[PDB]
Amino acid sequence: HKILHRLLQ
Amino acid sequence: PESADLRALAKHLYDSYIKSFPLTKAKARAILTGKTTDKSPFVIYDMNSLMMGEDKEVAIRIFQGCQFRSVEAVQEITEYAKSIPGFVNLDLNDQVTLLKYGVHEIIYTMLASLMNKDGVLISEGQGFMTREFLKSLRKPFGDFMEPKFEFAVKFNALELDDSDLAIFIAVIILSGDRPGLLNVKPIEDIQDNLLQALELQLKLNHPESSQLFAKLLQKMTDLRQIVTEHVQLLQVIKKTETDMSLHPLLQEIYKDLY
Ligand SMILES: *c1ccc([N+](=O)[O-])cc1C(=O)Nc1cccc(OCc2ccccc2)c1
Repeated sequence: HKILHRLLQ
Repeated sequence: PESADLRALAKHLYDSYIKSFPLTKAKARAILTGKTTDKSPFVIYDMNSLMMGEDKEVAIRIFQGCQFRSVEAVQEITEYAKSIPGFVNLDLNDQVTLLKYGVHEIIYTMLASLMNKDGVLISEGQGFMTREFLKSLRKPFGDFMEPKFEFAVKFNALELDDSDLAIFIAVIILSGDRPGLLNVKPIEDIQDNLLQALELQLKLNHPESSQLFAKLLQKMTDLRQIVTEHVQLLQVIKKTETDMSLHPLLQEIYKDLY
């Protein structure tokens, strides 16, 4: 779930 | 009392809602009723008008359009979540899991602002794509959007406001009953506060309407299945279409989910 993590930070 | 703190939470969320989402329900209805000095949106009823519309395969093109906009929605929703007091202080893996399950529930919820019986506002209120035209698309794409329309006609009946929606959305995000959460207590702690803020909101903003709050929590449970149905039709579309490429972010969400 990289993008979601990237979006969250 | 606490009542003050709940009004304070309501405004905070409305403000971050209104920042995060450029086309509010108010703006959207204004366009749809025609009660605005802007140009009425370019109606799309068939392949010809679609083609003339592009200025401002077919079924795959529309779904590719639908898909690119879904991603912007997720970006906006994720931004809004961060403004929900205490959402960010949660475990980052929980943050991810709440969003993973929530986004499509919220997309449905907020799509309804953009639609009526006959069609849906697209491209930031500048296009109006008809329900008749989306039905007429061939399987599986014909009946992809119809369930959203059916939900929306019932949901919109509740006549909710942008202020009501701002809290409702926050409540949907912070659902502690999502599969795979690691620390449910703090999630529930906040959803309690939000639900109270929601209950007050509705009492104040809709004093004429009693038990909107109750009706509204009933919808929130329909939505989970409606979102399941939706996720299954993405599983159908991914598999049967070799020509159709799903977008990455949408994979992340779709994968392992129901
Ligand atoms: C279309 C096609 C595929 C998917 N998918 O998740 O695989 C989704 C969609 C889709 O319908 N997304 C969509 C369509 C129309 C509007 C929209 O954004 C509305 C919105 C904006 C801001 C907040 C909440 C919802 C998304």
